[PDB]
Amino acid sequence: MIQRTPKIQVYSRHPAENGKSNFLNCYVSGFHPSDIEVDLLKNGERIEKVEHSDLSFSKDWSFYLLYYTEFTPTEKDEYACRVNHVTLSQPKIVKWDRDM
Amino acid sequence: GSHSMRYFFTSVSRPGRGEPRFIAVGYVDDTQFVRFDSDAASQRMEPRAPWIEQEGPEYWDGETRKVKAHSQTHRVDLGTLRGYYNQSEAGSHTVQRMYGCDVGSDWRFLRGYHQYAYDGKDYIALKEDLRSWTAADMAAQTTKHKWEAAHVAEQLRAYLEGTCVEWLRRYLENGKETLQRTDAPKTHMTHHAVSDHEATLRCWALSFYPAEITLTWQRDGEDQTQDTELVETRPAGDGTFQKWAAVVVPSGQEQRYTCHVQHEGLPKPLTLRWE
Amino acid sequence: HMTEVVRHC
Amino acid sequence: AGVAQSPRYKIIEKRQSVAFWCNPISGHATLYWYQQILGQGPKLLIQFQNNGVVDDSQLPKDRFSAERLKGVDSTLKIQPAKLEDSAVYLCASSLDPGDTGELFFGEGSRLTVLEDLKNVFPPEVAVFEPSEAEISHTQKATLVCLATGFYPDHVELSWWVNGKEVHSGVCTDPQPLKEQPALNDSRYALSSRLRVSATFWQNPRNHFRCQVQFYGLSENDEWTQDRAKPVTQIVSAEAWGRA
Amino acid sequence: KIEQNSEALNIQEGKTATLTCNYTNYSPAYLQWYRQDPGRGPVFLLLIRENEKEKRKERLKVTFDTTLKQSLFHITASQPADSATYLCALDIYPHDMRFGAGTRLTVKPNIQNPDPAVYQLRDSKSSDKSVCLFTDFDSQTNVSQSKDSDVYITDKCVLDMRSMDFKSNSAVAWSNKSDFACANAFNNSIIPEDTFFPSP
Repeated sequence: MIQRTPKIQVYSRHPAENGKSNFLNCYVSGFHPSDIEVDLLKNGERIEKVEHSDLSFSKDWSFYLLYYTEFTPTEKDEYACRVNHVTLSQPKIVKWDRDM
Repeated sequence: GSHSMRYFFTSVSRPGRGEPRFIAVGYVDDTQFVRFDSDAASQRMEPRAPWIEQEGPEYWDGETRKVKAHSQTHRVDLGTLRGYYNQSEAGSHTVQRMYGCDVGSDWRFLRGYHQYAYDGKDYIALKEDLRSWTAADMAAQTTKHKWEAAHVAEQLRAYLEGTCVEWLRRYLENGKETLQRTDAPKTHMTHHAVSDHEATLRCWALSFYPAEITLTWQRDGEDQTQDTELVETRPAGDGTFQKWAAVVVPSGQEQRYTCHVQHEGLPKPLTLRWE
Repeated sequence: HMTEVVRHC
Repeated sequence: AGVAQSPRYKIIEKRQSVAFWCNPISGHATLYWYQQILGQGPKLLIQFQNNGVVDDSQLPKDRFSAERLKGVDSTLKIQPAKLEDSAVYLCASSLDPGDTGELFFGEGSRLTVLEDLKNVFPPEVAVFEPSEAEISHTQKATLVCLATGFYPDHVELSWWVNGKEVHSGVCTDPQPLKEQPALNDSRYALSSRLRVSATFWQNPRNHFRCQVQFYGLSENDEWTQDRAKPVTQIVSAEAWGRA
Repeated sequence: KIEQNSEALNIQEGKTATLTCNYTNYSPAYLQWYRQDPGRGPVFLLLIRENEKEKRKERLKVTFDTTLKQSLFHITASQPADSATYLCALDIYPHDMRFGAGTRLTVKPNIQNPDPAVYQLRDSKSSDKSVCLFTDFDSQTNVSQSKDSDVYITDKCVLDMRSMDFKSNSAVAWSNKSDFACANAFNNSIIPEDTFFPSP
């Protein structure tokens, strides 16, 4: 019974520009098994209207989800993706970086 | 460009929490077009692409009856494999299944595949010639014998070489709007100075479809592969894809390095220097 | 249009 | 060596309970319960693969229930039994569906659900010697047996010549006829024929016996008509040769 | 989505029986045929896959037409012992074996040389009834119920006198009215004209 830890990418759909409406994506991939927590974070708090994609898997049976929610990036705002899996002792927090 | 329709089935058991959760999803190339979710309300196979709402109720009844068949197979198989492996019904276990068919540029059949997996590892799989199985375990041999005795291979092939590629043609023909498009990447290069000595060259490719794309770096002309980073192709959300490749370089030598982008939406490859 | 050929283990 | 089913026949009143036991072919993982109504074909009730359930969406969980527990034999309960439940209940075991996916059925468990046990009465048996006018026309001598006035249709009739059961030269009616064919709780009657040679019938040391087995009530059912409890029994009638 | 068999067939000895089974809105990959006798218990017979066509065993000839959605079952050189009901069964994935209804076959015997007669059987000293017996006619003759409510008549039936290669038809009539007699109790039926009535 194999377990693999996820691959979190936090990014925007369109090239982010301050004040203009966009989409914040958290692409979770490479993990196994499927039970996984994924929340999106504005500054510290948790965003509520956050929907995801449908559960599918890669050629090696690793799962991949895409969580996403509408957002408008500000200069003084900080976004992040919080993920907990069965393979993480402490929940991993990747923050959102614009040019990466 | 070539094309492929695939179906991905996942079934995760829930001890004490009732029946196992079942989720099936279907793809044409990289675009998802149907789904099912045993915890969802409708108990019925839903569409997920406009060009598949074109179907009458004769079809949606079918993919709902068929997907309920897959569902109640994986439902039994979890209990079967638990006995095959002499495990207790206390841990949650995961069954996956995958099948589909590929075609060429001429939309002629090219290759099929069907394969099963238990708890993240291989279990059984149709051989590439679609006429016999490869069991990955001693337990999977029992399945192999069972299915050799029922001629399952001769019937998944019939579906794979026939019905599968026909409906793929139908699917491509119905959604020639979307599935046959070729969105080329909107490429650029950014430059991030790490210290006084090194500087990061990031080469982006945004908003493209299909997602098989190739990023490469070349110092002085011949391939550079040391000191590089390469993130996995990621879905944008709008049905396009994003991918970048970085390389760390000494100060002043930025022009020696060139990023090369290859896509089916590109006539000849793009090349980018720093400027 | 997925298959109808699904069998047990 | 055989799929075992209990009981052969079972009479119960409405609102009662009844449980059928079945033991499958040794080593068969898949077991089925099927219901078969008077004339129709078998319709599945519940289907097991080992100790788990494959298909029971057809199983009316209002009353029916069944489980295999051990993954071997299973039992099918009806709490409570409706009058529409009178039927044959078939158990079957199969291996993997494929070149050897044949199904293996038991003898069946004949359920009969009644308004009240007031009408259940055992048969009367009597044989009639061959025609002395026939034995001289042909060279054969045919006996006839009559199973009259029994209810429900739970009868097995057999012919026994000189202590041994016989089959050659026997017809029994494929189905019984009622004595008041329009009546609702009507009482049944059946007939049978045993034919032998004339020289055989004319030998007086030869003993012929028609035997009707009746399947009535178990001891748990209570009879309070004071007119002899109609239980599972045997009613016979005999004759010896006549020179 | 249904499964239609035949509706009550019957033939003569020697002639081959054809039983049909049509299904709609299905796709099986396996057909099976069963034989159930009065007295319960289906017993398996043949089993034909979709890519095969025609499978023979003994006198059994079964076919499976994938595109016609139909299976045909043949008993050749039919015997009267073959008379029973016959069940069709499909195998729908994953393991749903669904059954059709019955086609009941009855193979009427080749009555070699007819001998129509109505005999009176000696009364039992222990019952009130009197019994006449109609026997030894060929299967063409049909036997009807009686118009009297107090006169009972059973349908005809075959008699395998195996020991001496002999089969014969027979049908029984009993009643206890004093004015009842053999000479016309089966007189609500088309009796062979030369049917013998014995004399006391």
